[PDB]
Amino acid sequence: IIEIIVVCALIFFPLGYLARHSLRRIRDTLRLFFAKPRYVKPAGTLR
Amino acid sequence: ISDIIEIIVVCALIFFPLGYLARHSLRRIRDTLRLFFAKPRYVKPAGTLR
Amino acid sequence: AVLGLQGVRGGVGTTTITAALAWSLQMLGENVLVVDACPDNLLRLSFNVDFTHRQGWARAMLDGQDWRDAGLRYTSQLDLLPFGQLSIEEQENPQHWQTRLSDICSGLQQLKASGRYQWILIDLPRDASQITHQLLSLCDHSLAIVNVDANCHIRLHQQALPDGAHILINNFRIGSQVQDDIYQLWLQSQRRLLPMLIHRDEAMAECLAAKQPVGEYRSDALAAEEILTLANWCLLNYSG
Amino acid sequence: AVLGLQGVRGGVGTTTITAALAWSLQMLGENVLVVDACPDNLLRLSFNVDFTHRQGWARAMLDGQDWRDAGLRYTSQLDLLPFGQLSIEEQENPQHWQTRLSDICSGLQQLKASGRYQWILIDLPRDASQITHQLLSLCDHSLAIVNVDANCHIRLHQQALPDGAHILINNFRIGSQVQDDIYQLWLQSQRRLLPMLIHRDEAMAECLAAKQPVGEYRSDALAAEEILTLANWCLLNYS
Amino acid sequence: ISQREQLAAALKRWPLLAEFAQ
Amino acid sequence: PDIDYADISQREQLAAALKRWPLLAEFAQ
Amino acid sequence: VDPVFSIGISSLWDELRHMPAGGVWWFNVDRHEDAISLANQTIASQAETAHVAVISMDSDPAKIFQLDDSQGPEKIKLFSMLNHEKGLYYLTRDLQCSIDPHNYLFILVCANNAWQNIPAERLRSWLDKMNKWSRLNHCSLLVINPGNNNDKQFSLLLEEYRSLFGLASLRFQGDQHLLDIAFWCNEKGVSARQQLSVQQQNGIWTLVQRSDEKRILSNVAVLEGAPPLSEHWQLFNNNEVLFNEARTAQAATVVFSLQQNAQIEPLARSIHTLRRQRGSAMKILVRENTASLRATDERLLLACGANMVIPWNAPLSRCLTMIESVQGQKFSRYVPEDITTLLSMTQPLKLRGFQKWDVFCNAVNNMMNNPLLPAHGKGVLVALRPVPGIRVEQALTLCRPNRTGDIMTIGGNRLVLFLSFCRINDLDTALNHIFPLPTGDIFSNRMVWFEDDQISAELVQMRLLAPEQWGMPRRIPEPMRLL
Amino acid sequence: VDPVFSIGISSLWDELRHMPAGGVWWFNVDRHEDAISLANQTIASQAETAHVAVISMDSDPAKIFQLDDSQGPEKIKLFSMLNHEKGLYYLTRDLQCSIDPHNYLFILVCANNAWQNIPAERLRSWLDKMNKWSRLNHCSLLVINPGNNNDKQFSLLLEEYRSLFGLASLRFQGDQHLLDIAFWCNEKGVSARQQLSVQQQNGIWTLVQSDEKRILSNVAVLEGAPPLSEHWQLFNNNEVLFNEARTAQAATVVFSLQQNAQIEPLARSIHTLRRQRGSAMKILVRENTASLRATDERLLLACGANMVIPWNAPLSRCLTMIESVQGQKFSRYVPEDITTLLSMTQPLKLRGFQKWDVFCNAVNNMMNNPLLPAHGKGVLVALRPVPGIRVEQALTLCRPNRTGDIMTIGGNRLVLFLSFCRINDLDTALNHIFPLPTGDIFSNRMVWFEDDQISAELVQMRLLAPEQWGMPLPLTQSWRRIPEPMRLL
Ligand SMILES: Nc1nc2c(ncn2[C@@H]2O[C@@H]3COP(=O)(O)O[C@H]4[C@@H](O)[C@H](n5cnc6c(=O)[nH]c(N)nc65)O[C@@H]4COP(=O)(O)O[C@H]3[C@H]2O)c(=O)[nH]1
Ligand SMILES: Nc1nc2c(ncn2[C@@H]2O[C@@H]3COP(=O)(O)O[C@H]4[C@@H](O)[C@H](n5cnc6c(=O)[nH]c(N)nc65)O[C@@H]4COP(=O)(O)O[C@H]3[C@H]2O)c(=O)[nH]1
Ligand SMILES: Nc1nc2c(ncn2[C@@H]2O[C@@H]3COP(=O)(O)O[C@H]4[C@@H](O)[C@H](n5cnc6c(=O)[nH]c(N)nc65)O[C@@H]4COP(=O)(O)O[C@H]3[C@H]2O)c(=O)[nH]1
Ligand SMILES: Nc1nc2c(ncn2[C@@H]2O[C@@H]3COP(=O)(O)O[C@H]4[C@@H](O)[C@H](n5cnc6c(=O)[nH]c(N)nc65)O[C@@H]4COP(=O)(O)O[C@H]3[C@H]2O)c(=O)[nH]1
Ligand SMILES: Nc1ncnc2c1ncn2[C@@H]1O[C@H](COP(=O)(O)OP(=O)(O)OP(=O)(O)O)[C@@H](O)[C@H]1O
Ligand SMILES: Nc1ncnc2c1ncn2[C@@H]1O[C@H](COP(=O)(O)OP(=O)(O)OP(=O)(O)O)[C@@H](O)[C@H]1O
Ligand SMILES: [Mg+2]
Ligand SMILES: [Mg+2]
Repeated sequence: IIEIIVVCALIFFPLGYLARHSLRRIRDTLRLFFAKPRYVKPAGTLR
Repeated sequence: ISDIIEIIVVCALIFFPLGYLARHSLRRIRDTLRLFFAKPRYVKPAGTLR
Repeated sequence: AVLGLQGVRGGVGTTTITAALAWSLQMLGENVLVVDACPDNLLRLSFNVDFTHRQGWARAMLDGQDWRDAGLRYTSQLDLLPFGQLSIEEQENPQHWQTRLSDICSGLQQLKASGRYQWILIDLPRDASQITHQLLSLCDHSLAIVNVDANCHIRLHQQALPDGAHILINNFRIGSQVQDDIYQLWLQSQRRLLPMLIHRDEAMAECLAAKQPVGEYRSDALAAEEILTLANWCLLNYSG
Repeated sequence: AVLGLQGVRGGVGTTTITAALAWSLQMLGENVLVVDACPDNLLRLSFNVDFTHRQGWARAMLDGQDWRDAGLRYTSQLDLLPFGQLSIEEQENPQHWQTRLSDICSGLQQLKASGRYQWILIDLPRDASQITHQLLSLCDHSLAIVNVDANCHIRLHQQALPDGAHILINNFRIGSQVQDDIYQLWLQSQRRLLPMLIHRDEAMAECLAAKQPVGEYRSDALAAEEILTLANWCLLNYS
Repeated sequence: ISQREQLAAALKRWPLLAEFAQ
Repeated sequence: PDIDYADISQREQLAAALKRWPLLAEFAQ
Repeated sequence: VDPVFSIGISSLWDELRHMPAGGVWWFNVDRHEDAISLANQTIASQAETAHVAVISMDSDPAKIFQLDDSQGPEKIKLFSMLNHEKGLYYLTRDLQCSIDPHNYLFILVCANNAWQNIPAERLRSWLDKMNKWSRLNHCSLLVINPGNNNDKQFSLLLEEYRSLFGLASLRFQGDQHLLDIAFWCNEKGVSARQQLSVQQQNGIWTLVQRSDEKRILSNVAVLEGAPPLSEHWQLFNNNEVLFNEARTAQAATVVFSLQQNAQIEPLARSIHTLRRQRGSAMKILVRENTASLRATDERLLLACGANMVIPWNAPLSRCLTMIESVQGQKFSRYVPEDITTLLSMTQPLKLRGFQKWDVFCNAVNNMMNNPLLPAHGKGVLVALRPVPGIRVEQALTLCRPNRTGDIMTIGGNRLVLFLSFCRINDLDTALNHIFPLPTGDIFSNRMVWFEDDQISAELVQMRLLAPEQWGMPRRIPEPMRLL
Repeated sequence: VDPVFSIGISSLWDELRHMPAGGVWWFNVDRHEDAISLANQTIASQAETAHVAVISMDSDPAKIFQLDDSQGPEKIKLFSMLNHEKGLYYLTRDLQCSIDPHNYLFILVCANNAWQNIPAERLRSWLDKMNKWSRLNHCSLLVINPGNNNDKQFSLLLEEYRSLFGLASLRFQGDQHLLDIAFWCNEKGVSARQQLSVQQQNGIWTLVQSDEKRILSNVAVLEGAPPLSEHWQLFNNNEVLFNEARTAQAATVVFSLQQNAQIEPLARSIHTLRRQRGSAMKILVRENTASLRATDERLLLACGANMVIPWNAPLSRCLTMIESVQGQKFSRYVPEDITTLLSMTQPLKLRGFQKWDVFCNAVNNMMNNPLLPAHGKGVLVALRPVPGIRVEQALTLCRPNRTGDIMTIGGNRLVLFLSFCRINDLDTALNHIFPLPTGDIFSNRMVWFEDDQISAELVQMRLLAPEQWGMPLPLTQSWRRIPEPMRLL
């Protein structure tokens, strides 16, 4: 009931905190995944 | 059962941006607290030596 | 009307002023005929006439030809009647031809009636000859051209000006104490003085060099404007 | 001896130059007599002769008197023979008295043969009169006075100067373009032109007002020095 | 009065004007 | 009188004077 | 822990050579080829475990950049961007998207005069953003800039020294290149205002182990009999051996001498060769002794690499003061590699005589639309209205052009003249040169067009004239009878 | 907009002295008394409107820190803290609590070996925080650390060049303090690795400390044109040039003469220079339009000038002659009295016609003066008139123009003495003193331009009967004149 709801706070409030603390990591990973190069197009790593 | 799951989801949803704004505005909160009284310890002003 | 110009002394500016006045009166939308009776024949050369041109009314009558064929058309409203050149034998013996030129008066009279020209300006010398007297008598009005110097001051008090002529001051200079004194004396000693005077303007000296009237050669010069004022005065006062 | 000054065109300054030349020569120690051949009688007024003095050689000849009594002595070395003021009627009809002045030529010949006068200046008119032709004929030298302008330049190519005359420039300005052009053309074309020229000076316009020759009026005047140089030149060449 | 004084001064200065003046 | 109009066009200043004023050139021909 | 990277210069001390990761370094180059060779030699210069990201513009990076088969890192990243400001702005995000940009090397090689279009404030902002991005990412960026007129940009870079961590410039000087290190900071200390000379051997840079700025090289005819004016004064007979000695010169002053018309082209070529072989440190001055120069020739010399051409009207020591004026100054203006395009601008019309209305309009419009001409100084268009009593054909007869660029056309009771490269002030002189009679007695009114827009408007207004109105080649008193 | 502050060092260039607001600078010293003095000098070196806050440890700053009563800001505010690391960590917050950090300078005075217990990593983090804080708040922080063995810490500071806007060291060396600036940054550039010495004098740290080719000329010597070379020094007028000349010993001096009135002062000055600064000097005169005759040129030459350049010669030839006089000592003698030279320029002082005895005596005296050049004193000319005119008339025909021209009449011979004239330019003088016809007036002339010839001619001229001595016509010949009638016969 109320106790379990409060317990959910002791999980999601710290989640929101650590998730925000890794904001740069999340942004970097998302940019890696989606991969939108608008103007700088890698021609290819040469040997 | 179903209502319990719904309420848990609702609580999680309300509390995620709660901590998101807690971290986002943490610097401003600390600054305001410093402004109010804080605790100006250690370094102490001696006087205005004119 | 017939306006006769004669100077109290040779070389005061009678011919130059005659040419300038004829040019100005013509520019005011009027037919003008200017006749040179002075034998020196220097009025032609102000109107871009070739020096070798010896034709003239005096010469036309001296050769028994018609004097009327010697006319020239300068502009649509200005005419010339050159005197003509005289030989050195003719120049050194003026009595042999002075009395043979009397017929020109009747021709001038019949022209004055022809109604063609609204002004008949005559350039006359001061030789006190029969021709000069007859032509001065023919003129309806007269203009005496003088300069502000001792010589003309004496001549005004020892020689007879034309009957009712107006004294026109020419070649007024700058910074001459004697000139100012004589002008002051004339301001109350002389009653026939015209209100307008022509200044010593380099344009007048150059105009004969350029074989043009001073009005045409340089209309912005002071002399051209003064001659314009004189032309207006002739219109307003010498109408009849 | 008999140095006749004649103007190419009236108003160049023949009379004032003649008076100045007489005064300059009399300063140089020569016996000078000036005889006015101009009927307008302006030469007398330049030697402090009153305007009322009607006597003159031409009037004396017309009236039958002796012209020898018509003279005035200005200084110990300068004598004047004025023409004499004529009546208005006489001026109106010059042909009634032009032919009656023949004896003046014989009188001037007698004065020249006298030797009392080492210089006899004559101020002449330009009217083509018989008397003036005779007077030029008796003249030993002639000076034609011109001014640097279009009028005199035009005249010099169409009117006959006396034979042997020298052209003198009077009323020379400063900074007149047409005048300078005519002067250079005259220098490079006119053979008889004299080396001296007389600048315009208020002294020459003021000399007649004071009834004095320009030399006596102001000896420091530039025109006075030019006239003195001309007098010396005449002494050197016209003697 | 300026013109008359100037005229008198000139007449005194130049005797030719004074001769014809009176 | 005595006029020597020959060999006039050999001088620059006289040439300019003749060019400026028609009367002088008219006499000089 | 983070490795340091080395610039690709042989015989260079580590103080000015090491670049620790976490900063921004800027390099300017005089020529594109020297920049690219420096890029390749930096490419071979990194260690085996070093990671390099290379950015290219307006070409394929896989075709122009190579790697040595013996030395260098195992693998480097070749990136291609459009020659636009947005690519440089997005560089950080675009590199993050495909690369985790921590402890990585970044080489920035741009096209020729690519940085000229970037505004100053935005350039400062981009530098600050790059600095923060690099410091946070602990990565290093190398900027290799071929440029000619970056003096204001160089002043900006000096004003932004906090954002940067090292600034150097390379100057071509005929046979060697000068490395001018304004400041360089690394893990081994800080150096400020170092000048060094380096040389290239088969596409390889070597340091050679300012000096002739004071020396003045001049022609004998420049000083009209004046001896050598100081110890730093040398005189040469003609501007040929002077050219050879200036080939050896680095920062001296060369004063050419102009006597005749024919000297212009060889002098133009020699100045072009010097300004291409040797950079802006040279001070090139052209002394005109005799009035045998056109304004277009002076513009040609200015474009060839001459600081200024001293007019013949000025006296000698005024020319010496002109020499003293360019002291401490660098020729920042751009000189095209091609020289023939410079001489083609001397006379682009080459048509003389009478021209028809259509032909004249076409020629003037073609000359006006030529991009390789000075603005508002291509020529002067004059319209003449003849005085009453004379026609346009008579005026056309009394009109004789003297230069190559003159064209004439009569139409609609009006005579049109076009003078090539003539200036507005010096128009009456040209008119007097062309017309035999003085201007003023032949025409009553004159309209003058000298600006590009005004001349174009006049041309397009003249074209709206119907045919049959075009054209092709003191009062005298008369006798009359008075009645 | 933000003011730029300065370090308290005397005789220091602004490159190593200016400290823009918004940066961190570190100073290391050898002595704590030297640290206190430097801190106090920094305090008193600031402007009136400058805002300064002071942070010190282990002492009361109110008693140990002093301010000058004549220079420095109106007031400063101090801060006292225990010798602890936590104060250094919290410095930013503690200063923000009491002071708005915008446009403020903070001095961090530390105790002896205070920075010994701070670890390297925490020191780096503290420096980074301070740098970011200063950039955010646009404030400058000064830390003065008294220490002896901070070599490792100094190396760490060198490695922290990103967060440090300047690192300097000051070490005691017996009599002077050596200032070694590893790197410095300000608004006027960046300097690195400089070693300087400063000395402590009465509480002020002060930084420690032929003309054969220099060319001295008037600016008018180069019309419009600025100097040829570096040694070429221009002067506005020929008095500042003269005044500078009192310091030269062998320099090349070129004066400018544009008017004749400026001849006497120029000659006198040249005399003074030749009499004062030895014979190693070279004096030159350069005309501009026309300012000298022959006699004045000789006056200048005797006054001390080695060479005079005529106005005809172009400037290039002027510089050429300048370079030609290079090896030329002035070996002539210059008298003490300039009055002799000034008198030499004109010995006659009488003009116009004179009596025959007067003419003879004056000419003889001028020819008897020892202080005149030989055979250049003047020309004695005898003119015999063309028989057309006499001699008094010829006298009336000549108007001499100069002071030294005199004339007489005697024995049908008008004599002219043109003082200071050459034989070649005799005709020019005669044309100037006569009408245009050059000597056409007279028949023959006899010219004597040598001293023996002139003296013998004078002796011959003295042997004349006084009866043939003339007088001018204008004076002898000479109110209004009234004509009197007379008969002509
Ligand atoms: N007074 C005057 N006349 C001018 C001027 N421009 C052209 N002319 C006249 O036009 C003729 C032909 O000049 P172009 O067609 O430009 O053809 C010219 C041109 O190609 C060349 N040239 C002459 N002077 C110069 C110069 O100063 N610079 C250059 N670059 N070429 C020159 O020599 C050719 C023949 O010229 P010229 O024999 O002198 O003959 C010249 C000259 O009589 C000018 O500014 N002033
Ligand atoms: N179409 C045309 N335009 C003309 C002509 N003469 C002058 N101009 C124009 O007027 C300007 C002044 O030329 P300048 O006073 O003769 O001064 C001229 C002249 O003294 C001399 N010069 C150059 N080329 C020639 C040439 O071919 N012949 C002569 N005689 N002089 C030349 O160098 C100067 C060069 O003048 P710019 O700087 O080009 O500038 C010239 C040009 O724009 C001409 O004959 N035709
Ligand atoms: N007594 C006398 N002698 C004369 C006169 N005119 C010329 N000379 C003599 O002739 C020489 C040449 O002078 P210049 O050709 O007129 O050339 C002169 C002239 O251009 C100028 N100059 C000198 N003094 C004066 C002066 O007082 N006035 C002017 N306007 N120029 C002067 O300096 C030049 C050099 O002349 P000098 O060295 O004096 O040397 C003079 C002098 O010996 C003169 O009026 N009186
Ligand atoms: N061409 C020429 N003319 C000469 C010469 N000597 C004298 N004159 C003439 O004589 C006038 C009087 O000069 P000054 O009595 O020597 O008295 C002179 C003299 O003291 C001085 N001065 C003028 N020019 C010069 C010059 O070039 N050198 C010197 N030393 N003094 C000069 O100014 C006074 C007035 O001279 P100016 O007003 O020019 O007027 C000068 C000039 O017209 C000469 O050598 N050449
Ligand atoms: N106002 C004036 N200003 C300047 N020059 C003038 C002026 N009036 C006349 N002149 C000049 O005076 C000279 C003589 O004038 P002009 O020949 O017309 O007089 P004139 O009395 O007709 O002479 P003459 O009858 O003797 O031929 C000319 O050169 C003329 O240009
Ligand atoms: N060189 C001169 N400078 C200034 N004024 C002069 C000069 N020469 C003459 N004049 C003036 O010119 C005028 C004419 O002089 P003058 O009376 O002698 O003339 P003229 O040729 O004899 O003829 P007329 O007697 O008919 O005037 C006088 O006012 C005189 O003062
Ligand atoms: Mg007339
Ligand atoms: Mg008279």
